Amino acid sequence: PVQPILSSTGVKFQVGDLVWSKVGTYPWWPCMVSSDPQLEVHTKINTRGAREYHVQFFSNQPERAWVHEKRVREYKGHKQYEELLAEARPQRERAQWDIGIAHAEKALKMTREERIEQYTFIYI
Repeated sequence: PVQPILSSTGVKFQVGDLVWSKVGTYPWWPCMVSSDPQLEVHTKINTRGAREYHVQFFSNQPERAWVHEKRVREYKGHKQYEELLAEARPQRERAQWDIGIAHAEKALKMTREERIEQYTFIYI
């Protein structure tokens, strides 16, 4: 542990699109592109000029994050995970990933419009 402070583009995805997202130390997670409830945007540009996407996790958890374009890939099927692991977990986390994959595979059978109506997060 060393304190770092001691030293001191086209839109590819729309709301409802199925994606793979890499957030923190989580593995590639099945997600849906959605609009941020506060910002009312699904995509934005960094102070460095890079594109970012707001994604909601397929899980039993209401997980959401603003992910960099390099960590957002198209979801074509659950077997695509092996390709993502080739490019490069707790029991409770593996169970929520399996629940995620189960619903993402169901969402692939639906249209983008249908995915929004069934899986968009409830905000209060």
